[PDB]
Amino acid sequence: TLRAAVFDLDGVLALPAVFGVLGRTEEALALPRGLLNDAFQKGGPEGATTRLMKGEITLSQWIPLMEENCRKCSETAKVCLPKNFSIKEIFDKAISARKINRPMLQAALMLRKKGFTTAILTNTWLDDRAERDGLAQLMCELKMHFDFLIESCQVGMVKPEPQIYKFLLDTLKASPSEVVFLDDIGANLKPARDLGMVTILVQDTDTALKELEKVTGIQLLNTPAPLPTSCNPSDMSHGYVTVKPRVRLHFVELGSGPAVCLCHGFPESWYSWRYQIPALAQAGYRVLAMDMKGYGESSAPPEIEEYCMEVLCKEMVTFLDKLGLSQAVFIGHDWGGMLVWYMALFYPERVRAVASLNTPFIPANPNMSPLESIKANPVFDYQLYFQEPGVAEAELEQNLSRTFKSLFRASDESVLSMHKVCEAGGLFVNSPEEPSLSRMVTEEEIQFYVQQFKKSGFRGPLNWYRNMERNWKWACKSLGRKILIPALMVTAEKDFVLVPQMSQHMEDWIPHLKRGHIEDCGHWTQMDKPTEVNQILIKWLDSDAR
Amino acid sequence: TLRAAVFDLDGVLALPAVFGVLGRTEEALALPRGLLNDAFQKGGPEGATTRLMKGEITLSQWIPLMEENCRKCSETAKVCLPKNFSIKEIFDKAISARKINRPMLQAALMLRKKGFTTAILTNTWLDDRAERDGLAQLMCELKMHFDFLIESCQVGMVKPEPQIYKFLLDTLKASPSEVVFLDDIGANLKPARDLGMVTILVQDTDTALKELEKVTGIQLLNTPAPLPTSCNPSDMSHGYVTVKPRVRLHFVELGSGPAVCLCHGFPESWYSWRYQIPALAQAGYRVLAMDMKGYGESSAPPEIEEYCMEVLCKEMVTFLDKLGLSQAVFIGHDWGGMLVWYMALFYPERVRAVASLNTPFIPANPNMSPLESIKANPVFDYQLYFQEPGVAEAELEQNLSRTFKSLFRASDESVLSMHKVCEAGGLFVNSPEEPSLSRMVTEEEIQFYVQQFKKSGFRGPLNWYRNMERNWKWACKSLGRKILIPALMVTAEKDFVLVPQMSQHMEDWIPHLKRGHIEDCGHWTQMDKPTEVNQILIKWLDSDAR
Ligand SMILES: CC(C)(C)OC(=O)N[C@H]1CNc2ccccc2C1
Ligand SMILES: CC(C)(C)OC(=O)N[C@H]1CNc2ccccc2C1
Ligand SMILES: [Mg+2]
Ligand SMILES: [Mg+2]
Repeated sequence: TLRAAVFDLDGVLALPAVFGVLGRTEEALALPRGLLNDAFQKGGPEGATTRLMKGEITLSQWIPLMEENCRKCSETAKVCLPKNFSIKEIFDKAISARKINRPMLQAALMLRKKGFTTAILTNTWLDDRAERDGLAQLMCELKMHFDFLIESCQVGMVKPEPQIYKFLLDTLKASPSEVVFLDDIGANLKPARDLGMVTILVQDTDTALKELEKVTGIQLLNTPAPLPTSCNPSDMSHGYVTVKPRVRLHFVELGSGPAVCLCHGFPESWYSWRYQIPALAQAGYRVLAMDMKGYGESSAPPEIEEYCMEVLCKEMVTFLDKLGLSQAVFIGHDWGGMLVWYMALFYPERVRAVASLNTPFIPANPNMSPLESIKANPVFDYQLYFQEPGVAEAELEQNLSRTFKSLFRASDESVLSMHKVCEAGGLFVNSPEEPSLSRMVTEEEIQFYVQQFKKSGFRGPLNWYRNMERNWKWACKSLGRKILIPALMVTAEKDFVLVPQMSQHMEDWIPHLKRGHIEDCGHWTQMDKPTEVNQILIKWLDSDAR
Repeated sequence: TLRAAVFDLDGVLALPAVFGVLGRTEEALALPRGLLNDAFQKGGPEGATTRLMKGEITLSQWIPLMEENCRKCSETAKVCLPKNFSIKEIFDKAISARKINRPMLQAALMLRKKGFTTAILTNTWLDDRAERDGLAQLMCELKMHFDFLIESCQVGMVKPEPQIYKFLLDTLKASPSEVVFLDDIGANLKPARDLGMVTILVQDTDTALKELEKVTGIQLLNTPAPLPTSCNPSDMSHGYVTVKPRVRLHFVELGSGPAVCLCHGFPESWYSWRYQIPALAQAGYRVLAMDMKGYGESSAPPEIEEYCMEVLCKEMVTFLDKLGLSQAVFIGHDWGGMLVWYMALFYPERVRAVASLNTPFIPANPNMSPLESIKANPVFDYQLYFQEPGVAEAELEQNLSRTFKSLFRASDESVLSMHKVCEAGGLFVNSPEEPSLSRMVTEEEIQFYVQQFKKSGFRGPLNWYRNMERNWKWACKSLGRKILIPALMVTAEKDFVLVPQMSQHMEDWIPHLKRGHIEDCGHWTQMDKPTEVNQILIKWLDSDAR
């Protein structure tokens, strides 16, 4: 029956409410109880506050008017206002004190996820204070999670006026009895209740959620901890830069602040960073998530040398050049992890900080050809399988669905052993035609990859593996150097290819290296343990890159 | 005969040279003359400095080694190093003290513009100091103006080693006698001279330019003041954001720092901001230069209401939302100028600062229908001509070349009077089939516009003019408000449509408004007086938006 949930901001999605700082100030300053609410509501329907809420005047025009009301209120109750009494002060303070009420937002998210149309309906103001950016930020973080945001000041109406509820109903394309409406102010429920909406008086969040959980029959409180926000591809800003004639790079871009460049592994996509993208934007960064050369919407020229580390690096430099960026933070996974270490090593003036998931920094052995180094280790046998142009392309392109559903699996879910892949004749010889979905990925998300690899297949991506000798010679040039810019290394307990112990000597080349470690996490780090990854990168960026 | 010019960075394109801070420090600290050069060059071909220049070690690894050399040099000349002697200090200081030598860069630019292949060839280091960003910035600003940058540390060779000159020759695809090579160090000329290159010992810049001007027979010194850097479209990062199902917005993006959103007028393009784009990036900003709805690579849906101010504004808000930006600086010209004022007025939490070229902020007259307001003023008669869908589309699309060559003209160049356009039957009735090129635009630049308007023509752009009544009703909602966020207004002496006196009352609605004024500048402000515009915006951004 119920199909939509409507939330207020002040006192429901963000706490503490500002009306509440009207109370605390009163106590704080031993003013007459209510004096500040009295001043705030003066003249009711025709007073300053209503005009403000209706968009007739801006916050900064309003401040002086509330001063006047406070001056008149204090005169009628025969009390003096304290030397230095500042409405601007009180409100600046109140406004930044208010935060997203995490449980409420999560309840809204849940309900959205089980089918509800959700909305913010709020009495608010046109904010033009010097410190307005605060609220702009909050409102951005909130609005993305809702189907609608309806603001008193944008529509010229306010609660409890019966018409805003009609506008509400109209925007929802629902009928009053399919709506739950939550508010902290009883007056604003009355018109919702009159049309026959379920209404929740929100005092403590938890009890409001109990009523909400009861009346929608969905579990909301005590639910498991949810995944970080994902990206909807077609809601992203997509960016494109030609770095030389036959080669353009695609990326997705979110947030402002220090530029942070995310480099995915083999055989993946910008989409591999879907869980990090909003978190780091949210954390105060300009995330640039790449399609690395050879993938998705980036160019994929056929030649093998187009993919040696050197060419790949100069190309990332040029990407900075044309975007007008003097440095970026480089963060990489797997193959992208190898690339960023090498970026630190040949272009440190352009790297603000460097960080890798799974991929250790290992130097070239000037004594031992890299092909040989690779045969010494059974788990790397698949890298040999990848040498012959055509062979791996054929097997991996033959069924895309199957490929990604076979590769993208948690530690406890595997279907392909990396064991003697050459001998077996393939990566999937001993694995299913129709593998089950990994707990880590939806059907939809598999298709996204599928559709990306339909543009260029696997020739480009596989090439990255086919300059073993060329990268070795180049790598040797850096053997005298050390990495001395900020550097994070994140090991995954259960990557059985890029194992933690492989990273163990890294401190010799990177004396000041920082570490994070993720337990119970296989190879596909970002999607396997998205929460822990975000926690580790944001902490390190805030401390080493800012 | 001469076809290429090669420049060094230290002491030729950037001054003061760092080797020179080795001298000044000596004097400054009353050390033995040369002691610091001695330490710097210790061991020659096999000493620390050569290894550094060759890319064998990074700057931070080198610092301690030069300390050692300085300690050993001071011991052999039997003198003590001053308590607190710091090579890191000296170099941090020296490195940020060095600036682009504007006249040299201009000479290089000129020579490039008359056909030369130009290059930076320099002995430099892999810089990994905490303050490396300085040099990264300098190198970005310089490298864009050259065909090549060849760095000792990237190629493993150094001047005066004869092979770097062979690599040079090879990269130029020129022969030694078509090359002028300028350096401040005589030793590094000797191998250039040996192969038979013209060489210039650069002591004072001016005399070096005289030799350079003499030997290439091009004027370099005393030349007129050049235009700001333009954009090459295909060297830009192009960005694309879907703001709702049938509507995506294109933009071009350059630089980092506060986001600054440029909004072009009618009938123009992001390309209209080609002179501002590098300057503001250079000035420390993230320039986002739009194709406004209806233009170039942005969507151009046919319906008229798709272009009322309201829809246009909510759409720019959404553009911020999806790019993850809480505010941007809004800067507008002409129609884009109208839009930004309205953005300040309905969404000030999202506008960090507002600024318009030519377009005053004028309120709606609640007493007088806007059509009527428009007939009261003869110069606005063309806005009436634009009302009838089809009429203006036909005339403007009939010959694109002709259109833009007729519209884009300096104050002293005009061909169309705006006078009684309706009566005449068109905008071009009394103007040429083949107009001459305006001094403001190259043939190439006209074509760029031409090709842009081939995607959608003029239906979209013209619509902006076709919601007079709708924008009026909406505008009236803001009549109680004032603009109190930072605000710049820039009048063009010789815009005979958007005349300076039209802006004269703006202080009533915008008490703290700031002004700039450009003399001898017609309607096409950005391209007519690009230098003065950049000077005015950068000064105001630095002071009001940062
Ligand atoms: C290049 C380095 C040595 C850094 O790691 C990798 O080979 N990565 C992964 C890529 N996913 C994947 C997929 C199939 C088989 C093996 C792998 C190993
Ligand atoms: C919309 C406002 C009132 C702000 O200004 C304009 O009509 N701009 C210009 C556009 N260029 C142009 C081109 C042809 C004719 C008239 C004009 C006037
Ligand atoms: Mg409330
Ligand atoms: Mg020199």
